[PDB]
Amino acid sequence: LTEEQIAEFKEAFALFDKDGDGTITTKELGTVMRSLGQNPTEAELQDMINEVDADGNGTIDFPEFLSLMARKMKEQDSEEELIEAFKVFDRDGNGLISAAELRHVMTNLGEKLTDDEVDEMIREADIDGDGHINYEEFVRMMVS
Ligand SMILES: [Ca+2]
Ligand SMILES: [Ca+2]
Ligand SMILES: [Ca+2]
Ligand SMILES: [Ca+2]
Repeated sequence: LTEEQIAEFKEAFALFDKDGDGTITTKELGTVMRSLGQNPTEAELQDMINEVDADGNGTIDFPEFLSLMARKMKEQDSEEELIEAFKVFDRDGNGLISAAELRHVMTNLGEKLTDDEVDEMIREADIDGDGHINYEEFVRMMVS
């Protein structure tokens, strides 16, 4: 949108575009993944380009990288938000929300819930049947 934001995205496009032609190819994408210790085969390189390549020419140009980056940054916010919210519920930092933790946070939000009502709410969200809410079960409830 602003000139500074465009500048910063051009700098990120530039580490992927190794030869400076304005396009990122499966081989340039590959050179980047290899430098980060991952060595993909030409097949999953192709799947990665296909996701971002909107005109079908087999490469990625700057408009197409800009759309990807922008969409990816809205998604990464939605995650940051859901991780923060889970972490306020998991008072002891063990990865699981228990009935006591949820009840304690609900009373601080203004809602005094009995053990039967809190148990109903855990039972609804619990998929693996341990009577706790893990992160997966939490995001799945934050939609559904
Ligand atoms: Ca290139
Ligand atoms: Ca393209
Ligand atoms: Ca916990
Ligand atoms: Ca569970």
